[PDB]
Amino acid sequence: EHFNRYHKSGYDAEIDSYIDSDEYRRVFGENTVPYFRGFKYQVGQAARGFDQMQQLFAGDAGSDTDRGIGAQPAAKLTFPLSRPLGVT
Amino acid sequence: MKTVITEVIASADSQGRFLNNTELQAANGRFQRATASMEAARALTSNADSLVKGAVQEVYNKFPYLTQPGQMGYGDTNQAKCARDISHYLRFITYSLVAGGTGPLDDYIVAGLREVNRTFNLSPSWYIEALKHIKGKVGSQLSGQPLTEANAYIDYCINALS
Amino acid sequence: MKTVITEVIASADSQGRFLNNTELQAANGRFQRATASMEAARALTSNADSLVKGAVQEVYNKFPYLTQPGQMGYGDTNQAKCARDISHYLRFITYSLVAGGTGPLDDYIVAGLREVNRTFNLSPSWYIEALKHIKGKVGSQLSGQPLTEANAYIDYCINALS
Amino acid sequence: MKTVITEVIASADSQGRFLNNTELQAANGRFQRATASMEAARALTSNADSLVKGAVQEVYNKFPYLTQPGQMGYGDTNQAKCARDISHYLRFITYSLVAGGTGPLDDYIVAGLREVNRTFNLSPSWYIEALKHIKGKVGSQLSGQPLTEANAYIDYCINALS
Amino acid sequence: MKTVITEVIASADSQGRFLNNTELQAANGRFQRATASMEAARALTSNADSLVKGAVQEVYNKFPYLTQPGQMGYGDTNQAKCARDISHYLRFITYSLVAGGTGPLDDYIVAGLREVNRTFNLSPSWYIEALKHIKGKVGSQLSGQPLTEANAYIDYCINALS
Amino acid sequence: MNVLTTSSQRGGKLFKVTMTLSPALSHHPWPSLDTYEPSQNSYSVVVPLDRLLAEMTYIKNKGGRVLDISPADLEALGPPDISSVAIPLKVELWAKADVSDVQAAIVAAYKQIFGNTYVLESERLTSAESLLRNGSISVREFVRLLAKSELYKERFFFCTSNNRFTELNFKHFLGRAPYNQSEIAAHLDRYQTFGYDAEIDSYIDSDEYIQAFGENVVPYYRGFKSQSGQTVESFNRMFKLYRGDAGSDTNLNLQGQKRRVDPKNLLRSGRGI
Amino acid sequence: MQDAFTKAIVAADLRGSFLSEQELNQLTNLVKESNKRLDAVNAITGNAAEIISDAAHKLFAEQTDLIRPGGNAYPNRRMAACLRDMEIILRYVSYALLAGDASVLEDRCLNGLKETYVALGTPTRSVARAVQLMKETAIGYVNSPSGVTRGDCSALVNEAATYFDKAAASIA
Amino acid sequence: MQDAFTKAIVAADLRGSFLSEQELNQLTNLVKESNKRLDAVNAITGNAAEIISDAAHKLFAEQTDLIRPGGNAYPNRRMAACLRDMEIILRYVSYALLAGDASVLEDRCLNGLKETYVALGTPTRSVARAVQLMKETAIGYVNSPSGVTRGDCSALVNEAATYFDKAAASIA
Amino acid sequence: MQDAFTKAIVAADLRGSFLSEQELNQLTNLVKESNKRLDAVNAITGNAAEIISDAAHKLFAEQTDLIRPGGNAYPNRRMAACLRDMEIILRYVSYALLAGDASVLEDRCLNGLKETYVALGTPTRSVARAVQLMKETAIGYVNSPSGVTRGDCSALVNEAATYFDKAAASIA
Ligand SMILES: *[C@H](C)[C@H]1/C(=C/c2[nH]c(/C=C3N=C(/C=C4\NC(=O)C(CC)=C4C)C(C)=C\3CCC(=O)O)c(CCC(=O)O)c2C)NC(=O)[C@@H]1C
Ligand SMILES: *[C@H](C)[C@H]1/C(=C/c2[nH]c(/C=C3N=C(/C=C4\NC(=O)C(CC)=C4C)C(C)=C\3CCC(=O)O)c(CCC(=O)O)c2C)NC(=O)[C@@H]1C
Ligand SMILES: *[C@H](C)[C@H]1/C(=C/c2[nH]c(/C=C3N=C(/C=C4\NC(=O)C(CC)=C4C)C(C)=C\3CCC(=O)O)c(CCC(=O)O)c2C)NC(=O)[C@@H]1C
Ligand SMILES: *[C@H](C)[C@H]1/C(=C/c2[nH]c(/C=C3N=C(/C=C4\NC(=O)C(CC)=C4C)C(C)=C\3CCC(=O)O)c(CCC(=O)O)c2C)NC(=O)[C@@H]1C
Ligand SMILES: *[C@H](C)[C@H]1/C(=C/c2[nH]c(/C=C3N=C(/C=C4\NC(=O)C(CC)=C4C)C(C)=C\3CCC(=O)O)c(CCC(=O)O)c2C)NC(=O)[C@@H]1C
Ligand SMILES: *[C@H](C)[C@H]1/C(=C/c2[nH]c(/C=C3N=C(/C=C4\NC(=O)C(CC)=C4C)C(C)=C\3CCC(=O)O)c(CCC(=O)O)c2C)NC(=O)[C@@H]1C
Ligand SMILES: *[C@H](C)[C@H]1/C(=C/c2[nH]c(/C=C3N=C(/C=C4\NC(=O)C(CC)=C4C)C(C)=C\3CCC(=O)O)c(CCC(=O)O)c2C)NC(=O)[C@@H]1C
Ligand SMILES: *[C@H](C)[C@H]1/C(=C/c2[nH]c(/C=C3N=C(/C=C4\NC(=O)C(CC)=C4C)C(C)=C\3CCC(=O)O)c(CCC(=O)O)c2C)NC(=O)[C@@H]1C
Ligand SMILES: *[C@H](C)[C@H]1/C(=C/c2[nH]c(/C=C3N=C(/C=C4\NC(=O)C(CC)=C4C)C(C)=C\3CCC(=O)O)c(CCC(=O)O)c2C)NC(=O)[C@@H]1C
Ligand SMILES: *[C@H](C)[C@H]1/C(=C/c2[nH]c(/C=C3N=C(/C=C4\NC(=O)C(CC)=C4C)C(C)=C\3CCC(=O)O)c(CCC(=O)O)c2C)NC(=O)[C@@H]1C
Ligand SMILES: *[C@H](C)[C@H]1/C(=C/c2[nH]c(/C=C3N=C(/C=C4\NC(=O)C(CC)=C4C)C(C)=C\3CCC(=O)O)c(CCC(=O)O)c2C)NC(=O)[C@@H]1C
Ligand SMILES: *[C@H](C)[C@H]1/C(=C/c2[nH]c(/C=C3N=C(/C=C4\NC(=O)C(CC)=C4C)C(C)=C\3CCC(=O)O)c(CCC(=O)O)c2C)NC(=O)[C@@H]1C
Repeated sequence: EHFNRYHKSGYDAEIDSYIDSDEYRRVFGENTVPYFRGFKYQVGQAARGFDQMQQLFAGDAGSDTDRGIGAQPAAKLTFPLSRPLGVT
Repeated sequence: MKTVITEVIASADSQGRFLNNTELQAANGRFQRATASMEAARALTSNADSLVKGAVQEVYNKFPYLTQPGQMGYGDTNQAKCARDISHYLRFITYSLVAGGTGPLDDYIVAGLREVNRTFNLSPSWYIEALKHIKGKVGSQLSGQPLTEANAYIDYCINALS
Repeated sequence: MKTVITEVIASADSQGRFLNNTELQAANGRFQRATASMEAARALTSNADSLVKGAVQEVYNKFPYLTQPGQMGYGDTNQAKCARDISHYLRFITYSLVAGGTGPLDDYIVAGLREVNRTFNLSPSWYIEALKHIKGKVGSQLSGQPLTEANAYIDYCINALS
Repeated sequence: MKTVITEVIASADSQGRFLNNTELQAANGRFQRATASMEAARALTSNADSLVKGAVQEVYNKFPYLTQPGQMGYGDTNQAKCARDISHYLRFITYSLVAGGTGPLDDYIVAGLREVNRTFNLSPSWYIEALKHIKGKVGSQLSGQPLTEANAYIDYCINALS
Repeated sequence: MKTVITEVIASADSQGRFLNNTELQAANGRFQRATASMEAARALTSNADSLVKGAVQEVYNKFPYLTQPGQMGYGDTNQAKCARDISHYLRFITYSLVAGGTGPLDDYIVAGLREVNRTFNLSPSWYIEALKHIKGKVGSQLSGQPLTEANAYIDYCINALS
Repeated sequence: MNVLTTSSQRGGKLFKVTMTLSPALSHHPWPSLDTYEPSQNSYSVVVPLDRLLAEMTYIKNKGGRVLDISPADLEALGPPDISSVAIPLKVELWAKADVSDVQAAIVAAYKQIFGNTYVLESERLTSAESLLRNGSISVREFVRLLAKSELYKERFFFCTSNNRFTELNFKHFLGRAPYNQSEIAAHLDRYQTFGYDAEIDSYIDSDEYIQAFGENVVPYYRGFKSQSGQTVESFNRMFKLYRGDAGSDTNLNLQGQKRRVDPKNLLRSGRGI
Repeated sequence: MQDAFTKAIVAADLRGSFLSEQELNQLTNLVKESNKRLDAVNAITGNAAEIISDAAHKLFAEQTDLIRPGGNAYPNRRMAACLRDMEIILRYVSYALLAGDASVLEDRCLNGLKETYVALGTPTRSVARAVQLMKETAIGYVNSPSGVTRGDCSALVNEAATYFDKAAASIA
Repeated sequence: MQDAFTKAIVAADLRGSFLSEQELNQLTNLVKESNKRLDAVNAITGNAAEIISDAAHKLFAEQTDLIRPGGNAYPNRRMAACLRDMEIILRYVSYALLAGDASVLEDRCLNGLKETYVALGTPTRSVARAVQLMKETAIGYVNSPSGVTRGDCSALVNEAATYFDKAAASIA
Repeated sequence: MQDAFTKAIVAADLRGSFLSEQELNQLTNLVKESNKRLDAVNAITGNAAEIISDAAHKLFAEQTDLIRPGGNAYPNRRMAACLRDMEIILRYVSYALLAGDASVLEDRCLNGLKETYVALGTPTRSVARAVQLMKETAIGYVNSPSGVTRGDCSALVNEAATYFDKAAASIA
């Protein structure tokens, strides 16, 4: 959904779509700085919340930096996000 | 895919609440209607072919120049495609009748319609005629609610195309 | 206020699209059901009072100590309130039957239920009995779908209370 | 409106920084180019009319059926419009040459192009021919960089239309 | 790293569009300027050393007390560092001339400048003199646009330091 | 509120939007029922033209409702200049006024009495003008005639509310703006029993009229300078009632006749009734 | 939000009472019309695109200047908006029609609309005009459909009108 | 998302074909059961609170340690979570039951649940147990209601079971 | 980001040295070609739409199945994506061509691309194919323009190729 939005309307509309999203507004409408809502159960969540948030969030020392080698790392949530359910 | 049933689930799910009476009422609606819907689909499915021939044909009458050499309507490959395409539209329509929602239509046909059509220079107009011609024929084999249903879906596409 | 009709509008509205067949099917459901719903409401509305008396009463049988001095059930004011309250529950239920959705219940009764009850030390339990006793009586005056509907809504509250 | 000059200002403005050498280099690029650009505009502006006639005409040759009764190309009003429209395209192009950016084109022509065209059933194809025919004529009156510039902008539209 | 070329790419990329005439104009600017820029760099690179000696020296004249014992200017280690540092400034400047943007300067020198300087109690003032003295010398070996370019970058640092 | 930039970095006309906030739209990160900050009951945002449609739909889809939209350029404009009204000027119609002097008064009267609003050749009153300049009518009396005239009624009194007409009246007949909810209430009651003529009569008859420009002085703007028994807020209300030079009281404009002074603002200065 | 049913409820609530039998009979009959009501809506939605397309053509034939340089519907960008808006209004109207109540239309759609138009310099008059043009076309379909059981829809038709008109008025 | 109908469609689509007459007859009959299906759902939703309450009691009577200091259901905060979770799972199950398809349940609810539980250190086995306890209670209601026309619900009952079990398995 | 110049800088920096005279002469030469370089880019951008259109047609003539039900370019939705992607890749390639460096292409576009395609089930082979088809068409224009001063563009042409190929390889 977001990748299409970007291709039609560019980086500015892409960004605007998160901040103007109903979800952003309901948890932190205005006047509240965004915080980590992950790692605790959020209505609508869908499983995979908790698991994927642990991949995106390293420790408190970790950060999302590119300075090590110029490129940002690759997505690291592509394989998750597309896993079958394990044979029950 | 958007059907009645999926939607109410979705809505229930978002709010984080159990399916209460509100939603079931809605579901009930879908099921009652189905009988008519299903009937319509059986009718289209059977006459498919004949509808398709008629449509393709029509288009050419409506836009003679298409059949001239150097045009799109010209040379069998294109005609074959033209047929194929309309078949599809029909196919999906039936699907939607049965699924009881536009869902099937939306995801196969509608989403991306414009751009595809732009990049290959398919003129919406054409399709439309096809549909209209169809609608007219269907307006004989069907009647009452079955008919009404058939129309709804057929139109839905007209509007999406235009 | 959440009714079938309002919801489909809402959903349609969010996506930014016209009401298509999908939603109307749902609406139709609401309207077909109404006949039963309406019937149920006429029945409750008529016997209201008698249902209320019976309920209030019941509660006291179930929890004798309430009527002892220094308790909540004791002294007319409280009894009056107790009556009033149950009337309300009933009133709303009827509303919901007619509106064809939980909406009325949610907004009047349910939202803020807990805190009110906490601050005034109303025990959910009580209400519940009231309702149950009611449900049992209603289970005579009504039958078939009308009945089913009545229950649904009555329960909906039980669950909210508990 | 997007021109070279406006952009560098914008970029400088966002960062909150003075215009440093980086940006001026860019500016220098524009204004150096201008001499050629300006020349091109003088050429188009002068031959405007003749270009327009020729184009409109062309379109009809390319799509004979348009001129038949019951079509879009038919009856003077439509022809007038057809002329008007192409004039516009041209007008803007000149503007863009002089402004030294696509800006003028983007805001007048391109933004909303699709939907307008859809709702009034203007076929992109037509416009395109117009443009192409133009491009061909321009390919005589101009030469070297002046020419190159003219093309760039003309094309820019072709791509937007298609 | 911010150069003319990278920026236009970036801007193009943000909007999500192909490089159109707008950006190329800008690029062209960078390339035509380069000839002058490149010349300037050859000149600085060659006289580097001499410029450096002269500068370091100057600083001491300007701030005699630095060379007294117990101060920072005192004892060879410090002098060595002082030399090294200025070399760097120069080095980067050349880079920036060639890269055709402040980029190289920003990332090596400027970002973090303040805090470094604060924590080690390097007085911006010093550096500045160094630069100024340099600027003055460069104002002989160069002339016309080559000169102009050299200045721009030299200054850019002065402003960042101050 | 003040808006600091007219346009976004990308070209785009900003528009100030004012809404009534709702708990859903913004809520404290607190336990218990969500509450919007009381101070922001009326929230204001400046949005570029592009995001305006989305912004407004979202507001309305929650329980928000839009109080008003206004272009940022009109907003973030200087409060009107008081230069001409700080010292009104004042016109005296001497006895044995020569032809020109009478003309000047007439013009001035039409200006103040009607607002900037233009009076056409056909609208203008020969009869009333006739009387002035062969004696017989006071400037004061002419002023009464103008407020009696249909011209006046059609613009001020027949389009807007009586609430609006009162303050409209105050300003024209007295430079002052209205002070206090009581004045508005008194006039309304006068109008219901006595009717339109008596109400008009009560401003010219009032001693405040007499004390300043009592007779044979064209009314001027007393408000914008300090007056006896005037609430401080009245001065602020004068800035709302009087917008610039070349700003008028016009039935003509879209939704022409509205209230410059909010009812609440009047209540602040004084309550009791 | 609100609609016909909910509304009646709310009224009843403030009185503090169960619904009057009389009042039920309003709703009872309202239900009976449902089927008609639905078809009405269906007709609009089915023809939507067209309704607009049509109205527009007529709007621009009348007010040529809107489409001339300096006008409000020029250039493309603006034109697009103008079309979009028309549609929206329509969309809402339909919603109302189903609900059996103006509210939804007033609250989501009409509220603030005038002021917007004003601030932009969009000529409210013309907007209103468009809305009417739409109205007539729409009724056209509502009233002349295919495959529907023959009967009287007037009641619905008029209510439709009203909605359109509320729109026209509040914009204008 | 997906459900019984949509699913059959999709299959048909990949073959590239109109629906088989045979296949229609699946759906035709599926419709016929609707009413039963609905009541089933209604029964769960109506009794929700209770179902859980009950299951919990039994869960804690069996695995005393969960509620002992240092256990996974102690202290209050943890207990609360455990209850919340039960509910969620239930909620989903119901959803599935209506859809006539596991999918919804599998995707939003089950997928990655195990891993979460693992990371937390919550004992998967116990969770599974709870789910079953729920199952039995739930069926209890589905299968023994009042004022419903008496008939055979088995078919539905079993499908219900399966859903619960998919849950149990994938968590475990 | 990076480009030819910046790159050389960075290298020089780690050595800790002023730029070698030899190295300058790379850049000096690079400048001289600018004009050619530019026109090349201009040619791509000018023909963009077409380049793609063309390549696509050929892609689908070859791999008929992609457009058959069950294939990856079916249905419309998917087709659209496939077109979109092609374009993007092209866009980047062009960017690189101007920069005189692969980087931009590698970092924004190629990095992770394979894996994405994999996860979706998109057949990497076909993607690669498309990229080549594009390549050839593109060169076509770069190399045969109109109104341009005649001379030798080979050097640029080859570099263009390489970019396309890096793409093909990393996707494949
Ligand atoms: C029929 C009215 C005209 C016509 C049609 C025609 N279509 C194509 C090519 C395509 N048609 C479609 C349409 C669809 N493909 C889908 O996947 C779906 C959704 C299920 C639809 C509706 C597509 C995608 C294509 C492009 C790719 C392909 O080859 O299928 C052509 C060929 C045009 C071309 O190759 O550029 C033609 C001619 N032919 C006629 O005679 C009518 C004028
Ligand atoms: C009846 C089962 C028992 C009982 C009840 C009782 N209630 C109150 C006080 C209140 N009851 C309510 C309930 C409602 N008020 C509402 O607005 C609604 C929604 C429509 C409900 C359900 C409320 C809010 C109050 C609080 C104050 C009030 O005046 O209503 C009392 C009085 C307790 C007190 O602390 O004042 C009592 C006793 N009475 C009995 O005899 C039963 C045990
Ligand atoms: C010429 C190839 C064909 C043709 C064109 C034609 N155009 C219209 C109507 C419109 N044309 C435009 C286009 C523009 N208006 C703008 O503001 C701009 C940007 C500056 C453009 C490019 C518009 C907006 C319209 C819509 C209504 C209007 O006239 O403004 C028509 C009329 C179609 C109709 O029924 O509305 C026609 C026919 N005329 C021909 O004969 C050629 C086939
Ligand atoms: C010269 C005018 C004066 C002087 C300088 C001096 N500098 C340091 C220490 C540092 N100077 C720098 C400068 C840079 N290092 C970098 O990496 C960069 C960016 C490429 C710059 C500009 C830094 C970072 C240091 C700190 C680390 C180090 O040991 O080099 C000193 C020593 C300070 C100390 O506390 O030991 C001095 C004295 N010396 C003179 O004679 C002038 C007064
Ligand atoms: C109770 C003694 C009286 C009463 C209170 C009451 N308040 C509301 C609604 C709101 N009250 C507030 C108050 C605050 N919000 C804040 O943030 C603060 C502290 C910072 C206060 C004090 C607000 C903002 C609202 C409106 C929005 C919201 O719900 O937060 C109501 C309900 C009004 C409604 O219709 O929603 C009531 C009843 N009113 C009474 O009846 C008592 C006399
Ligand atoms: C003519 C170039 C354009 C035009 C003008 C126009 N103006 C009005 C109405 C008024 N305009 C003013 C103007 C002024 N008031 C002042 O005091 C001054 C400076 C001292 C000016 C210039 C005022 C006061 C009015 C309002 C009072 C009134 O209208 O009687 C209109 C009439 C509006 C109406 O709808 O009746 C018009 C037409 N409008 C055009 O068409 C031209 C572009
Ligand atoms: C078309 C008949 C007329 C017309 C319309 C027009 N509208 C705009 C711009 C906007 N119109 C709206 C509309 C709405 N705001 C809302 O809240 C709602 C209801 C929910 C609607 C329908 C808005 C928000 C805008 C501003 C933002 C936007 O981009 O749409 C324009 C363009 C104005 C401009 O200067 O860009 C136009 C042209 N104007 C006409 O000419 C027709 C008479
Ligand atoms: C009114 C504008 C026109 C008209 C309407 C009309 N409709 C019916 C009857 C029905 N219409 C429907 C349609 C639907 N019911 C649904 O559930 C849905 C959504 C899926 C629709 C679209 C149905 C089912 C009926 C009942 C069966 C039938 O079609 O007869 C009537 C008959 C009277 C009645 O109220 O049933 C009428 C009059 N007919 C006209 O003459 C108008 C032009
Ligand atoms: C109760 C039967 C058993 C139990 C449960 C339990 N769960 C947690 C904590 C969490 N539970 C979840 C689960 C979900 N996330 C989802 O997305 C879904 C549905 C898709 C579920 C069901 C999550 C995310 C958490 C962690 C964050 C949170 O607390 O919301 C606990 C608490 C453990 C902790 O240390 O946080 C417990 C106890 N454990 C038992 O002992 C029972 C056997
Ligand atoms: C199965 C677990 C139980 C059971 C079910 C059962 N139900 C019916 C019939 C109906 N059930 C309903 C219920 C609804 N229809 C709706 O539209 C809604 C949503 C608002 C509900 C809740 C209806 C209306 C019917 C038709 C009339 C009726 O109630 O009979 C049957 C009858 C046979 C059939 O196939 O439908 C049965 C068997 N009976 C059992 O054995 C369990 C108690
Ligand atoms: C066309 C030649 C082939 C094709 C393409 C195809 N792609 C997708 C989906 C996506 N592809 C991408 C592409 C990119 N991600 C990036 O970040 C970049 C560089 C910036 C690219 C080029 C992405 C993001 C997606 C996923 C999002 C989405 O689903 O749209 C699809 C759709 C897959 C699906 O199953 O829906 C397709 C079809 N597939 C073919 O058949 C061609 C061989
Ligand atoms: C190479 C792929 C093909 C080719 C190109 C070519 N171009 C030139 C010379 C120039 N081309 C340009 C073009 C631009 N310069 C700019 O600044 C811009 C963007 C604003 C463009 C588009 C210019 C200005 C020149 C110089 C002037 C001139 O036209 O001669 C040459 C000549 C070589 C050279 O300039 O050193 C060539 C070869 N021609 C071919 O033979 C290839 C097919």
